[PDB]
Amino acid sequence: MLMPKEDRNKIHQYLFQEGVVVAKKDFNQAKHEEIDTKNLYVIKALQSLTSKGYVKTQFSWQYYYYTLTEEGVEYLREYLNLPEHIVPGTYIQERN
Amino acid sequence: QQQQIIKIRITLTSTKVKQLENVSSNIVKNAEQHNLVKKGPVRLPTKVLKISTRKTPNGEGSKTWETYEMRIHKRYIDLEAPVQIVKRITQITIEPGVDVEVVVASN
Amino acid sequence: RPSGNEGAIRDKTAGRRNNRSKDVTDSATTKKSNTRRATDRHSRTGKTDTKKKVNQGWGDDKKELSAEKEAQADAAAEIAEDAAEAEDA
Amino acid sequence: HKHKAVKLAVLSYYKVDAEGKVTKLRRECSNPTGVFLANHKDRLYCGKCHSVYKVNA
Amino acid sequence: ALISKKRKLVADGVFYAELNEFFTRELAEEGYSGVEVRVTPTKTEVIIRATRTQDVLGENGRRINELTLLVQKRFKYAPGTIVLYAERVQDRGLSAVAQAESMKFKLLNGLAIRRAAYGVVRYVMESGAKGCEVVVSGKLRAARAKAMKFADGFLIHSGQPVNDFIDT
Amino acid sequence: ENVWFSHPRRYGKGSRQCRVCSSHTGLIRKYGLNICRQCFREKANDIGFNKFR
RNA sequence: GGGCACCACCAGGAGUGGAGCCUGCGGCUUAAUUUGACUCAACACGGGGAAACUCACCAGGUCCAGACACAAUAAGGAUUGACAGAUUGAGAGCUCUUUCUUGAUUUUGUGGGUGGUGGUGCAUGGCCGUUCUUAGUUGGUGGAGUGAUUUGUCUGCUUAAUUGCGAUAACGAACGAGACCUUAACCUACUAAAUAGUGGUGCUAGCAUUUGCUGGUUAUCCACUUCUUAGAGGGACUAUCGGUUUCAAGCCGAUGGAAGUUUGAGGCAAUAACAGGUCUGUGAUGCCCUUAGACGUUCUGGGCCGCACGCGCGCUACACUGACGGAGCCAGCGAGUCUAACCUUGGCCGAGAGGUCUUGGUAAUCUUGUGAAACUCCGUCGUGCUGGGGAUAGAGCAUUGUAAUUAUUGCUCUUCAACGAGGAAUUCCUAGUAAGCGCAAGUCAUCAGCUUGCGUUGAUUACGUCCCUGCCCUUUGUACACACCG
Ligand SMILES: [Mg+2]
Ligand SMILES: [Mg+2]
Ligand SMILES: [Mg+2]
Ligand SMILES: [Mg+2]
Ligand SMILES: [Mg+2]
Ligand SMILES: [Mg+2]
Ligand SMILES: [Mg+2]
Ligand SMILES: [Mg+2]
Ligand SMILES: [Mg+2]
Ligand SMILES: [Mg+2]
Ligand SMILES: [Mg+2]
Ligand SMILES: [Mg+2]
Ligand SMILES: [Mg+2]
Ligand SMILES: [Mg+2]
Ligand SMILES: [Mg+2]
Ligand SMILES: [Mg+2]
Ligand SMILES: [Mg+2]
Ligand SMILES: [Mg+2]
Ligand SMILES: [Mg+2]
Ligand SMILES: [Mg+2]
Ligand SMILES: [Mg+2]
Ligand SMILES: [Mg+2]
Ligand SMILES: [Mg+2]
Repeated sequence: MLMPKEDRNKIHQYLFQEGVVVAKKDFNQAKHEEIDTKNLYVIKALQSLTSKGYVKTQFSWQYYYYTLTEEGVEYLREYLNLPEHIVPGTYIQERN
Repeated sequence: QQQQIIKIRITLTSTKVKQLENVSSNIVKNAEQHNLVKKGPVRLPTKVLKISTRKTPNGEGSKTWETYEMRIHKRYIDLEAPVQIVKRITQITIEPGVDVEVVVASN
Repeated sequence: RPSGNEGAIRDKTAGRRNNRSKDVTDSATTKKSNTRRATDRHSRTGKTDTKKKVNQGWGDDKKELSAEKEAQADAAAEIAEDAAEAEDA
Repeated sequence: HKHKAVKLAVLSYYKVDAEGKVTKLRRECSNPTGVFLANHKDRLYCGKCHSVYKVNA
Repeated sequence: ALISKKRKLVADGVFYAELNEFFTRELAEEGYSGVEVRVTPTKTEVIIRATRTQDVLGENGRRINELTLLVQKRFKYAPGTIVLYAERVQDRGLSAVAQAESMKFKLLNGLAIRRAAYGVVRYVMESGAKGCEVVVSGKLRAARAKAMKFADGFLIHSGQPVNDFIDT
Repeated sequence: ENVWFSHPRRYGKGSRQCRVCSSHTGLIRKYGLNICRQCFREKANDIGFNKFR
């Protein structure tokens, strides 16, 4: 999975600060909705996250619902060096 | 604003005639207890959306066809009505399964 | 010796005039005959799966007493737990 | 198939401090990475401005 | 939005179908039973009928903010335009989808077919139903498949009363 | 990147697919449905299409 | 032995089988001519009208979209690309020379995944087809039998029906049928409508006359609902009266009625099955196969259209009950774009196909009164394979499309083939039905000889029977129970 660190961080930042991802199973869409990388990159990175835990995945009519888990919300702080234990991201952050 | 009649029209569309007539009777009841002048519920021809698909997933069998169909029932009500107390009663009293749309006509 | 599309117009044996002289092979008026369904009641796999394979896979007929006498009580326990978690406690 | 690399320090640009002396040479191109590229037969080929390129080696 | 009412009502039916299958796949362990979409002015309300409504609502906003965000992102609603409530189904033993989804994890946990099937047939029957029928079709360690039925009570099979009173 | 989807699929069977299962053949595109005729029979009561006559 | 049914016959209709094309199957051919399906229940079927895509096949070319874990590795180093020059499809850095470049994202092994229109539908689900659109299936209590079982669930009559009457060791029930639902038919009775229509006329206005035919405006009119629409209802229950039957279910006739064929037509449709079809509809799926010189995926080109021939569904015909031309002129079910170019009126250009400028329409509003075709009237033909037929083939003009060659399709001129009503055989059909006729929808960028529906014109013949075929029931025989393919 050659994908730049700049691109990988924009899936991981969106998954942290917004909680879930939806991506149509159409590789070479060349732009995910509201992530500024490739849709293949989004699917490819969140599957890589899913395989080590950290993300649950449903398919349901060609759309790959990706949901962050409790081990993943710690992993997105630890390796990615985002601020520690102060940012929930995002399920109880503003709305409760 | 000062009880000036502004000639709105409520368009009521649904696939369910019971709830659609519930909404239509509610609007006509409100406009009659408010002594509004109205052109009443005009009921358009029902759109029978027919889809004749093939009953089998295969080719094998007697050639049997299915006419699945959805009916669209549509009505409209013209209301020469004040601007505030009638936009209030069309903001409230929304049934599920029935889609409303309110258009003001000055033509 | 030129051949190709240019050799197609030079090549003999190709064409209606000299195909029409040769006789039709007799296999063209035959039939496939039913994909071996002439004895489909007779099982041709050669398994003939035994009494144990159906009396221990889906069970035998005599084990219904063990099944439903215990299936009487689990639904009653489901009713008891549903009255327990419905609005009580 | 893809790529084989060579162990290297100096990219055609000798030494900026040679016993207290700059010993740079080799008229460059307009790459800010300058950097010194392929020449088959009196023809340089650019590396960042390989899209539009005017004067070569 | 400028589409015809035919295509708009058809597309709302498709949105119902997609939402219903998404909740069927997502809320399997959580005892899902149905969804109703209420299109109010200025917001749409998605109401989930599920037995384990506390498992649907999760742990203090977990698992219900996730579903609200997932639905609004796939169907591209503005944030706050869609809200997604969950109200529990009353009389669980008359929802055929809840009974079938209960049997599914009963058999996936390794419980006997006749035991699970009679255990939901009589659960429906003394949940207050006129009748119940469970058909199980398939194979079990065997190279031959058989369908076996488990019926109790009064059933009907033909007519508009099937669309009225039969839940399949 | 070079030639991966370089062929135009703006039209034809391969331009569209079923939204449920991505099947180009047997699709219904009446009323903008884009469901194959095998999945439409499964979902047809959820869409709103009922057998009446 | 008795029943039932135009997927059977009678009486007839329309045909098909013969011709030419269209399409599907087999075979042959091929690099590939992808494949499933073979009596009904394979063969215009897989919604399968395939230029590319679809596509599964063939000749080639990329890419990894090989997670994750472990060990090496990449700090020894892993991706990219400007040439040109080839064995190149090639502006594919696919290699290879040349070099630089973003550099723990990778790479290479082992495990393990993932993908597959790859196999097994005889491992399965689900769906569908068939028995069977037939009328069948079951238990409570009682009777018979040691029992498996049997009666009920039947001799007769009746029904479309295990529908009912009736007989009666059975009585009383449940599913299926029926009831139900959707549609069609009636409603000068109700609620109404500038998204339907009508009448006066606020107001006009035209032509011909002494009021006929129209045009046009709804805080730049009023009134009404007959026609139109759709809500709630009414209505038929074989009503009434004869006949007939065991005065029983019923049936037949007449009168009335919008309707007296279950009022017409469907939708749903039990128990038991089939080794029926589908793993090639799915992110339905066990197991197996393959997994980087791939059976993944993409691209380029071809094939699915290849033709000595056999068969099936059709279209066009063999003409005068017609062809041609001019004129008349009437439907209904649909569908339609800003989530981007759909249905297109009007004007102009063009012989035509079409082009072009605009416009209305997210639709009872506009395309659209879909001014449809058959048909009707008046003419040309004149029994001649002719002016029937329009196959084949040539040249040209356009449209769709990135691309039309193996003619996509459309149009114009020309070529003008068999076919003179079809052996053996065989299909469908009982009244707005058969049949003739076009239109809309489906798939569709383009392409309908197809299908699903819709209306237009609208018969002949029976209101029956078991003679053929199929199915059901009873009795009988059985050494069959894997059940005569025994
Ligand atoms: Mg019934
Ligand atoms: Mg019925
Ligand atoms: Mg005859
Ligand atoms: Mg004919
Ligand atoms: Mg013929
Ligand atoms: Mg072939
Ligand atoms: Mg096979
Ligand atoms: Mg493949
Ligand atoms: Mg698959
Ligand atoms: Mg008894
Ligand atoms: Mg009996
Ligand atoms: Mg009887
Ligand atoms: Mg008796
Ligand atoms: Mg009326
Ligand atoms: Mg078989
Ligand atoms: Mg297919
Ligand atoms: Mg290809
Ligand atoms: Mg073919
Ligand atoms: Mg004429
Ligand atoms: Mg009309
Ligand atoms: Mg074609
Ligand atoms: Mg068409
Ligand atoms: Mg077809």
